[PDB]
Amino acid sequence: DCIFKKEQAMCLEKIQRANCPGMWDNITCWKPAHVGEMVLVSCPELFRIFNPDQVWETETIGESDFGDSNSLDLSDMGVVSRNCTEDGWSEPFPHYFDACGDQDYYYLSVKALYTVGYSTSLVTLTTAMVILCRFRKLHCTRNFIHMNLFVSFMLRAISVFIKDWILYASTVECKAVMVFFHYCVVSNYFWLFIEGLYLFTLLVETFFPERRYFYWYTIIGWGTPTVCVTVWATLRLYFDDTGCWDMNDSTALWWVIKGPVVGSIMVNFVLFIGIIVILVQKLQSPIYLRLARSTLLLIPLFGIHYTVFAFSPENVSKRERLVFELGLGSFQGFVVAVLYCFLNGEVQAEIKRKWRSW
Amino acid sequence: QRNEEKAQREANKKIEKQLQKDKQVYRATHRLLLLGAGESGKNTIVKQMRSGIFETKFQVDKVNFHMFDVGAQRDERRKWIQCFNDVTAIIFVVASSSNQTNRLQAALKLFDSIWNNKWLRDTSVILFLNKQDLLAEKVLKIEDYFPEFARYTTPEDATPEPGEDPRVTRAKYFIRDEFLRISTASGDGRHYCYPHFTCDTENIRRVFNDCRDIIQRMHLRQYELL
Amino acid sequence: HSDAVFTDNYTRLRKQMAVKKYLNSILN
Amino acid sequence: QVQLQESGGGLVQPGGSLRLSCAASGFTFSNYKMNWVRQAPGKGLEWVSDISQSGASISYTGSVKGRFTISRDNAKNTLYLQMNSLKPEDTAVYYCARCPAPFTRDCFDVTSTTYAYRGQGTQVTV
Amino acid sequence: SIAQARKLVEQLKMEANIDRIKVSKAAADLMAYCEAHAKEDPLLTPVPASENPFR
Amino acid sequence: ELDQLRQEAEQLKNQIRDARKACADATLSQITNNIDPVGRIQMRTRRTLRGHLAKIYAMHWGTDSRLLVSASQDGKLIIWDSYTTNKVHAIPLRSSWVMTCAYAPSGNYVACGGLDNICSIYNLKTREGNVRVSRELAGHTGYLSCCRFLDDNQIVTSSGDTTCALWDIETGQQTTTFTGHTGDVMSLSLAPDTRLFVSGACDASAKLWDVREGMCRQTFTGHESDINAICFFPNGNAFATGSDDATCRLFDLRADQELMTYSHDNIICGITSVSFSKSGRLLLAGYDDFNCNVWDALKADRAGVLAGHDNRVSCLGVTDDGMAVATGSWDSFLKIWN
Repeated sequence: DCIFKKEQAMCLEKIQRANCPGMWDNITCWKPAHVGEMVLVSCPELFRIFNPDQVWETETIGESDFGDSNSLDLSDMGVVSRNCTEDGWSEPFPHYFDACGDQDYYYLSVKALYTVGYSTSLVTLTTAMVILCRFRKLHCTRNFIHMNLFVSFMLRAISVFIKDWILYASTVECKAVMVFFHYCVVSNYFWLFIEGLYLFTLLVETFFPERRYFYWYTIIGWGTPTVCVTVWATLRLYFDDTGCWDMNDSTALWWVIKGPVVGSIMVNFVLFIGIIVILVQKLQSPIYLRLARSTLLLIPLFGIHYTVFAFSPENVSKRERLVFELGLGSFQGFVVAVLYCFLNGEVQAEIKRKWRSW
Repeated sequence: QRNEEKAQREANKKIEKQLQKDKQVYRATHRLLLLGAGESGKNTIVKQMRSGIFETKFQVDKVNFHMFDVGAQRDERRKWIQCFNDVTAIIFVVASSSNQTNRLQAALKLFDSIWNNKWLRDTSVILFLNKQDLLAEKVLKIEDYFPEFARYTTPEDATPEPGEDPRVTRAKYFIRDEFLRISTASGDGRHYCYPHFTCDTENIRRVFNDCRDIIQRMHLRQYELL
Repeated sequence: HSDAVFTDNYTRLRKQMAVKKYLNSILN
Repeated sequence: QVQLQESGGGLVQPGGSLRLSCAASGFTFSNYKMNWVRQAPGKGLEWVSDISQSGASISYTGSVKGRFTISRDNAKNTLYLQMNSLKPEDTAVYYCARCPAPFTRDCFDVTSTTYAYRGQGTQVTV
Repeated sequence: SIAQARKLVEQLKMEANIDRIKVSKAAADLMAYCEAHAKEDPLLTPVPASENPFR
Repeated sequence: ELDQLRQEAEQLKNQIRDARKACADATLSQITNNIDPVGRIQMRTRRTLRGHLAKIYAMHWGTDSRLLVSASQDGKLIIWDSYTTNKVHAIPLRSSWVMTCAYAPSGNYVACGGLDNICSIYNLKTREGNVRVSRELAGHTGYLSCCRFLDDNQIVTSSGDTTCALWDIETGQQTTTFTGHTGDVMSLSLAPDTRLFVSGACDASAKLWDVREGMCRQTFTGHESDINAICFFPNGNAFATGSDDATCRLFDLRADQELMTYSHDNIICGITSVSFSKSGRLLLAGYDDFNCNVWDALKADRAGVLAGHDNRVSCLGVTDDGMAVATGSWDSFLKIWN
């Protein structure tokens, strides 16, 4: 049956024990009162969730307390009035029942957009992985720190699809899939930064570039997500467990996850600036077209497009920010794989050498 | 039998363990081939840095460098030069003073030959114009060997040191430009040419800076970023 | 990240519409 | 076996002109880069000029630049070199030299002594 | 010096006074050797894995 | 007078040439056209051995057809066990540059050398344990090119200074100085009976030598470019070699003639090594195109390709038992075929 009916009717016993006997209306719950007096009762936030804490609502009640204690939204406590006649409750005539307290199409469109983006990226990435794995000769530190990134993208896309299905099409499985989704997203965001760090170390540390650095790289790429998502889940468990934790609720709780995702991208931007200044010198020693191409190749590998919105608050520009950051960003997997695995690298040359031999 | 099979497996594990440690050292160290005419002042420069091939091991800012000199090997070099295809960088020494032969022309031809070789294309070359002071003092005729010197002029971007005669600057820049042209003629592979003038214990830092640029240009090329 | 922003906004919209539909159907 | 021949030498008065010729057999002439090397008395061997397999690319030593002229004709596997306005210091033994490996641009050891693919030389006096 | 010429002429004469056999007999000997060991050439005739040391 | 010496030398060369061409009537292809050619032979990699740092340059099988040795430009010398894909020994060389390797007939000794002009002899079965140098051989002016063991006491060497030598390792003295080449001597091999050996040099020629007497018996000059590799037929009446001119040729010691030439239109690269099977009906060779090719020795046509490498193949060998093939390359991986 309808769970909302039970949720609103939970007050039935609460007023029956108190018992112009109290009557449960579909909109609000009414306490008992005398005959021939005017009664004021508060209205709940569940119907005012459309504007939760954005707008305030007056509560003119003379006195109401019942272990009210904590309230998620102090402002959204409206007051509704109803008169008690000798026959009981009258209709709330003076419109006070209402006095207290395209987007869907856009969300569906962006859903479809990033779904197709993730699907095509997954297909291209699996083709790239298959064509890259077969040649043992090509494998090297680079190809590895590339396979790891591709696997991270695999995990991201797969987890996004599983979340979408299992959720939209208070069970524990939703909690687990949420945690896994956060884990994979954080893993991808860190792996981008690790790729940039590796390139910066390579160019700067010309001599003795690799000293077990790649082993250290895997730990930071996969380990930091694990710890951060586990501590996020733990703290969330201590705090409110409502729904499936989809809502960000308190900004403090969402800071633990959000902080790494802005730190990694900012450090990646700084490293990209360093790379650009370093390449400029090599280009100058006796160029605009060359510089343009190199910068264009770097942005998909370094996920720099996130910078243009990483600084702004999430609430503002929810229409132009999200579309660019997600629908088009879903093609990042497709673009990087085409730009490096097929267009560049010695993968194309080895394939041509093998085809003629076959 | 099981016992001898286990013995062979543990011997293989032992050898792999004792091999890896050497492998790391080998990878960290960079080998440099020293090449040039016998009488081109190689002795002075090798004294600055410091049985067939002679080898010298020296250290600079935690980067291990090995320099190999041709030494007593026969004048014919078309065979054993291919063995050095994996050197980090080739340091070339030429005396700009030029005698029994047109030494500068022979040096130019040798540089062109090593530049255009299909195996050596993956290795860059560092060129030192040795005996610059001797060239300056002796000039104080290049015309006969190089008729173009009668019309060549010092480039506008030159930075002569104070007290240097204009003729010396003209001669040194012309000799440098000859090699630069004969090198840039191909420009097809990873190879590069980094000319330098010298008389100069600072040459060690010069080689070190060139080696850093050579390794940088390589990694960038692999990513196809340049 | 962007994905969280989407899931959150979409779930908030879904709840808002569920409760609004319930209220409109039952009140009127 | 690889063998080379050359001729056309002799005494030429100063300011005159003379032509050098070189012939070869036993190998695919068109596939090998060639060179001219001289040896002045009491002096080491010196490079003179060279050309590519097809004769397109061409170069000379700066001393004889503008004066010397070289030519090739694969149809009859012969090599030719022309010199003019001779001066006394042009006298030397001239060798017809083949580059070691075919289908390559580099030419090592052409001026080196004991090189096995060089002719017996030709003498010119002024 | 002409010591190299003396060595060359001596060695060339020493080579010249040696004889040789007909080519047809060489071909026949090669054919006979080929038929004498073709039955024991694992690389020519495929061998079973039951005895091949690499399987 | 030099002119008369040149005249007599060239006329004696003409005598050699016209005699040699008068001793010939037909090619080996014409007489051998009758037999049934061997069907195309498939070859597969039965195992891959790894561990070298870079650019293996030489290898040699053991008489047991199970053990083999190889070296690389890092200065490491490795002994493998083909049947168990394991390595049993490792030698750090005092010089980082290597050019050849050799395996003694009895397996007691292993030798190698390089650009240092010094040939080192290693005793594998040392009573002190582990492994130690037995002797160091020196005296060549040019770099050591290749060496082989006539027996456990005599080693023959070649170098890039026109000199080839035979050493009595007990004495450490150059017992004989084979001379006559004009340029660097690249490769050599010993006949199955150990009574004669041949060497190819950078003169487009090969020479035959007497181990005991020491003089050269005859020379072949079929090729048009420097000789790079050379090998003997399973019997001592013939030998074959390859050159950088992208051709392979077979010579007969008794006939003193060029019997056959191996070439293709779609090959523009030289040859690094050659070998024969036990029966001599299969000839294998390596090329600069990162692959090895095999020819029907008696028919002069390709029968297969070994394209298991991705870098220049530098060495090749066939077991004495004729059971498998091995190939090293300039990449750190070597492939074994059967």
